[PDB]
Amino acid sequence: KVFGRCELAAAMKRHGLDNYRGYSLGNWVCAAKFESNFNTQATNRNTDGSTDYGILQINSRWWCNDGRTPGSRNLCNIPCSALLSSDITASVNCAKKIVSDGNGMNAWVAWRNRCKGTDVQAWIRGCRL
Ligand SMILES: [Cl-]
Ligand SMILES: [Cl-]
Ligand SMILES: [Cl-]
Ligand SMILES: [Cl-]
Ligand SMILES: [Cl-]
Ligand SMILES: [Cl-]
Ligand SMILES: [Cl-]
Ligand code: NA
Repeated sequence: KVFGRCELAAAMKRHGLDNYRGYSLGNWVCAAKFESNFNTQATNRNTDGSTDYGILQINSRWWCNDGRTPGSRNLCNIPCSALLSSDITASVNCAKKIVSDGNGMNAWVAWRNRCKGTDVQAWIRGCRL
């Protein structure tokens, strides 16, 4: 599914991400924008053989099992395919663990380089919610 900007904001809020670990909804929308362009089915291979999955591009090196990332962990206890669903529940639950892990939203390199410190409220501007 390719979400609309407000549609995703609404789904994120419904799944309790709005202000989770102090990160406003616009942070999460901005992260999803630059990670996946709002496409639940986004996958991208990393140089090291791991793969990033879904709306928030969660990496198989740590967080999910794809069966082809030697030496990786699966800390969200989920197949990486579950992170590609049109329903964002699994991606949200896993993102919640990632953002609690110590470095906050810096875990998402696109959030660090493209969202951090910016006017992230623009991402939810005009959304009913
Ligand atoms: Cl947009
Ligand atoms: Cl915001
Ligand atoms: Cl693996
Ligand atoms: Cl699995
Ligand atoms: Cl959803
Ligand atoms: Cl933080
Ligand atoms: Cl709206
Ligand atoms: Na893994």
